[PDB]
Amino acid sequence: MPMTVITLKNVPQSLRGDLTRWMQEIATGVYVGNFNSRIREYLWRRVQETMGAGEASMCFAARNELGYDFLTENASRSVIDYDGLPLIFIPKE
Amino acid sequence: MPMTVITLKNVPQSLRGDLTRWMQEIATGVYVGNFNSRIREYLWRRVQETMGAGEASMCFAARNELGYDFLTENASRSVIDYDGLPLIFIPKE
Amino acid sequence: AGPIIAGKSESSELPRVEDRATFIYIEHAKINRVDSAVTVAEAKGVVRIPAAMIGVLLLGPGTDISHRAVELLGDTGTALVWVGEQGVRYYASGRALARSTRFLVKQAELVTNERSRLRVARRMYQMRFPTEDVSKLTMQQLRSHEGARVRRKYRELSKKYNVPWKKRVYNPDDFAGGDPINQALSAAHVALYGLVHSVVAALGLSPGLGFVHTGHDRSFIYDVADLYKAEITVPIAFAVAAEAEEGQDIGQLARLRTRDAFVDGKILKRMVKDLQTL
Amino acid sequence: DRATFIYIEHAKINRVDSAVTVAEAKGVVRIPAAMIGVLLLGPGTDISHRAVELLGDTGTALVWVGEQGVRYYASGRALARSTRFLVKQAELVTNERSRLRVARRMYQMRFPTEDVSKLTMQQLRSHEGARVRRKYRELSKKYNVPWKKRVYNPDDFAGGDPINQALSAAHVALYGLVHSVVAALGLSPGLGFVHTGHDRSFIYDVADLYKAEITVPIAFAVAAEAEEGQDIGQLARLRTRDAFVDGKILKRMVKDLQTLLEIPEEGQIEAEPLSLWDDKEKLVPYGVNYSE
Amino acid sequence: AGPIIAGKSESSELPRVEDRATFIYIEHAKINRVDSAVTVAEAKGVVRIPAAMIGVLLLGPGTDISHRAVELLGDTGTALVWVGEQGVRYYASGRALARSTRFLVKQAELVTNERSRLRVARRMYQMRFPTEDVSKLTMQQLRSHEGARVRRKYRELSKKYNVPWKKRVYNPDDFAGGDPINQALSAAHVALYGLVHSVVAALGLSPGLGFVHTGHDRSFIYDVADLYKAEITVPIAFAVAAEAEEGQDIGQLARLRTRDAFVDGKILKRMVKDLQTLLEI
Amino acid sequence: DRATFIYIEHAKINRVDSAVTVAEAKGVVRIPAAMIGVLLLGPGTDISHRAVELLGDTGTALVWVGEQGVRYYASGRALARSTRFLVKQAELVTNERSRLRVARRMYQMRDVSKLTMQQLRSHEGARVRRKYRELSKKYNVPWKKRVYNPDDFAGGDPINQALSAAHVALYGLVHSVVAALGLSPGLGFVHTGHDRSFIYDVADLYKAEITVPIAFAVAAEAEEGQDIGQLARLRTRDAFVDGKILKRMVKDLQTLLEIPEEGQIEAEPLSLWDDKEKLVPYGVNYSE
DNA sequence: TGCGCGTGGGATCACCCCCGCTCGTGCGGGAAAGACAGTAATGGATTCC
DNA sequence: AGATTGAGACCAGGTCTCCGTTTCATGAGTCTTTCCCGCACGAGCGGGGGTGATCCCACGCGCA
DNA sequence: AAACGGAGACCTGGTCTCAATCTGCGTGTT
DNA sequence: GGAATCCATTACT
Repeated sequence: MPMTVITLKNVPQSLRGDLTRWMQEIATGVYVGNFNSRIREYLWRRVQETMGAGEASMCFAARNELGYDFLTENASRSVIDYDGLPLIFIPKE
Repeated sequence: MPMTVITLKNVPQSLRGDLTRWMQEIATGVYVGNFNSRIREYLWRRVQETMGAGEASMCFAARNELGYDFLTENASRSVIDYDGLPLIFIPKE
Repeated sequence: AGPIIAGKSESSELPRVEDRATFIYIEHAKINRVDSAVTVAEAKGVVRIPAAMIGVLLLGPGTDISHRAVELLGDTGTALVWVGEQGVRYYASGRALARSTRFLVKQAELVTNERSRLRVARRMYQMRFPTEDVSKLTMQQLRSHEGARVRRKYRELSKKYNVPWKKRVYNPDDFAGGDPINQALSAAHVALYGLVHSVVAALGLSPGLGFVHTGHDRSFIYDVADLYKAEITVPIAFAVAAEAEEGQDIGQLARLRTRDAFVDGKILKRMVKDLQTL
Repeated sequence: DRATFIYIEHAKINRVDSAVTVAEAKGVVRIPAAMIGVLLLGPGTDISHRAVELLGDTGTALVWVGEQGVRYYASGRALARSTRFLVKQAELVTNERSRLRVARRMYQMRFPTEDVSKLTMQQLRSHEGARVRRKYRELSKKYNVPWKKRVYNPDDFAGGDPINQALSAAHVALYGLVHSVVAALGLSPGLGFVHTGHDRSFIYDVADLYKAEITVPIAFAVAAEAEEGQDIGQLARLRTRDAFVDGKILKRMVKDLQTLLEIPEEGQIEAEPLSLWDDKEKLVPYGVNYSE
Repeated sequence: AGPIIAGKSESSELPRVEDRATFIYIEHAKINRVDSAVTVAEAKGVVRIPAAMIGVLLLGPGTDISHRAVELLGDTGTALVWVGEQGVRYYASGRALARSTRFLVKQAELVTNERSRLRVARRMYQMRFPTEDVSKLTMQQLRSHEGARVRRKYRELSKKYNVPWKKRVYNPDDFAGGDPINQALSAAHVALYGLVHSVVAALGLSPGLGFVHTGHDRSFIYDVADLYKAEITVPIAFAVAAEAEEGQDIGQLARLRTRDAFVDGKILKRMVKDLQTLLEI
Repeated sequence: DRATFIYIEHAKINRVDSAVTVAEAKGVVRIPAAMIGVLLLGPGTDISHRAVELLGDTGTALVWVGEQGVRYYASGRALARSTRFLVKQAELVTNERSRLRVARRMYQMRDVSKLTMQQLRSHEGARVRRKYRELSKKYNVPWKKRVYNPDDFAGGDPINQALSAAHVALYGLVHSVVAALGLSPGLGFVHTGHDRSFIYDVADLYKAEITVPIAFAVAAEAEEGQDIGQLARLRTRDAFVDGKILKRMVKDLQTLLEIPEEGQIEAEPLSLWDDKEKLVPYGVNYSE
């Protein structure tokens, strides 16, 4: 049964404690838990609308040989699809 | 294959890149991948000794209701069980 | 959907009732809501409860719970039970998770009709003992049958594990006892009592519409719990006490094994099907 | 057969020897547990486990509500652990003959002077839609608030008419206490007579007995007294909760619920909405201790 | 075990050949190792390839790779293959992934015996075409008969998917990749060519030991790859040629389609499962 | 029959028209690729894909090694797209009659016509035992015995660590050499059952002549208070700089495989910054 | 303003989608002994201090 | 009183640069057999979940 | 010509503390 | 009787 991890940075403290009802806090700004497809999709909407100006990314199991895919919003670490693979991209200044 | 996630902080930069060969880096000190039981144990064994003076905690699919469990060493947040349930404990400073 | 606000969520956001964990046991700590988070502040630190994946929460002696914490927990659908010593003390539930009342309205029709109550009681008993035939049997001699069989089940299990008895049958009201078996029975039982209370409120079924028991607002949960206590919580309750040694927390050992019993027995998926056919 | 709907806010409560204590900023009081019928727990309150065990055995109904019961949050068991009202509700709702009886009864309070006990449901709901148009129109001209038609959107609270936003907020404000008494009395909120199919269905039917007397007069008044750019959701709650301060409305629901359930007059209990500092002189002669 | 250091790990700590991804295409980037990690660096930024689960790390045009990068990749066991236009160009590999040379020595027995070579060479065909009998067909006829069959499959394609066909069977040595149709099939072809080389070095097999292709050290690769040459990638890549639009790069989307064909066809599972049967283990 | 072994380190390689362009700090080197067979790419080197484009055309083999082969990392194709050498290795290993002949030939390279495989193996243990005894007295060092932990190198005798460090250098060099030639390290004659079985068989030729004296030498001058694997590595680095070892080894492989003298290929090292006078007449432009 | 329904609107009874498929096997992987043709260290047979 | 927000202090971890130091992490004198560890496929395979349809008032409103 | 370890050095971003504030998140005959 | 020596006595590579 699928697993999902969510990471955050520079987000309002109201939301940081909010996912503690759905996730746990292994480390600062790092939340992890187990959902299905429907619950995970709905919650990703919540962190999308309430984060305001901040950093939000998540990992969830997918239908690719890597076994997971990436969804990012206002993220410094973007995601680039190398012909069907999610790889973390880090822009350099 | 079940998912796994690793967190790190205050760790020598040699390890911070070495683990990226296995699990990509979505955010600072966060790594995600889909591993079986054997592979994950050896990687955790690798972080066991080369962590230096820092924090390393890991999560993976388990056989309880929440479906995951935690292992921590030299960690700011210990992991405590409430009648067989893994919950994150943040000690009072 | 509309705007999303921290501390409030729809039923669709919350997980399905039988896909969550069973219970947690919290003592000597203060439950508060900080930064829209249900938190348990013990003597040495604080923990965060994933209320979305939690069925029922328990409160033991020497604990404090804040007003904001109650409504935050109630929103998630996790009911509250004050698990003091000598058994259950008090209940607490929030808004029903289920939007519709089709389950509830059907329960009202069945419970108010004497022949329907007879038929439902026939269905309730045969889940406990499918072998027996109860085609022609009424309410008065029912209570004799379950009471005797529960006592017989209690006796044979006691000798199988060699535990002393005071020839008492467990009820959550007016209970007592200093012998370790007394609280071992209570601690294992109360998790079942808490679990059924949470799920019955989540499905929208009122706890006062009992069939076997009647005379209090929690009659229904008692009747449903009667169906599963003999099968599940009693064997561990005796087992853990016999296995436990002197100078040890029996409850921690007791509650730990009951959680495994809830898992392998598929109790959550089973009873919701059982409530579906009742 | 007297129930105390005592309200607690901005205080800590615990247990000392055998009676619950309150640790409000004003002082410390030692109300006996026997006197407590229902604790309307409001904002800024914590509950100790030792207090609950002293409250569980006495059958007290612990309900978590908003400021002066403006909203409903959660509750425990019914008062005195009884359920005779609930089982009465189930019996009176399963059959149409009593359903006909009670449904016409509610409209009787809706129209105290007009007899509609013979009108069917279709005519009852039809004439129910007639009165709501008049009341909106009559109050619109009284407060000089322009009224067009009840227009709103549950998915869009912000994008609503100021009269409508106040009206929606006022109903929700009343929905709080009327659901609190239902849980306090142990009635099933799901089992509604006119409205059916929602867990609050019984709540709307009972609340409609007071919507035309409290919420709508308040909502129209708030709409007139409101400047542009100021949110009225808090205003409507604050204005409504002022009417709940005295608690005179609270007794009305307690009496009405017995009337709808046809409870015998001897069995019709009446609640007394006490308050700590509002009735200090009234509590002391019974044996309550007040310490600064 | 002993101390574990960055960049060095036993084969046990590393996923088996089956549990790894297929490949990644790279173009116009520098492969440098920083903080003991392979880092493909482009103009905009850097991407950290998770080498541990990479079948073969394809390398395209206009790219530079350092020295420690190859060592780190070789430790992981991922093969390195240099590809551009007009076909594949170069191959590379690490030391190995399996410490047992049982597969290699068994292959050595099979190749030397002329009788054994004919037995296995015929057995290529019924894995390619299970509906035909090659029990009495000689080695010389194998080259000609399979040479016509590979052409027949392409000829069937041309009238099927409604797109012109140049009538050029893929020869990786100086291939003609002018028309956009050719690069689509070649880029698809090199994807398995890298994959075939990736597993062979992982299992200890030597590419030099030839079965039907002879004369070059990549003979075994050209034979194992020929087993799945037309079954999986050719229909998928040629169907991509049918669904061709203007204004986009054909290679990227064609490579993506080959990926989906590979995961749908379970090529990684099928290929090694064959080699176990092919060695009579 | 001409094979070029070129070592490049601390440099960078590109392509302009048809020749590799070494961009080492000294200057720019323009070696044509039409006569290059091996690129012993050392530590800290950068190769361009365009350079790899040409090397495939000429059959040139690429090998990535440490300090001129002190350790082996990766390789590529073989010399001039030739697999005949590996084919003969496969033929020589299947039938035990061929296997016994080359195995006996390996021992005599270090009476042999009657010793069998187990008989040969015992003598090699006997001769290697005497060799340790001889050098222990020759270098006046206290060698107790070869005791080693494969998974614990830090805890061990300095002499034992010296031999372990010295030996592992040798296998890297031969593995780099054998991979370029197109053979397979798995197919071993005496040693069998490992991916480097052929490596440990061939490397036994030069353990006594080269590595063992080096390990004993560094141990003799070893001072307590520092690691010696680094010291042994450097003492092998300079020994491998000359390249006469590689010349001997390539000939030995041809002899071990019974390669005809006419078909035997001669390989020589090419130091770009040390053999400038030789490379200029062949068409090389040198810049500073 | 009296009177209801034109668009919904999502749970829910139940419809068709899914693999159904989880224990044993047996196929490979271990790791530790255990061989295999040799010395080295040392003690009883033999003879001498 | 409890919880949220905001402003402000505060400081540990991350990241960047600069300087210095390396080209590295280290087995097999010898392979064979055998006791622990395996995890994908073989045999008959029906319990779930996604969702069309629709009720009956919500949004809005037309004639009366 | 890479590439990593040690010593800053600087920064954001997370965390704690102290006023100020509100009691809380809005559908139910149009 | 025991030491020195040889070959068994025992055992290392």
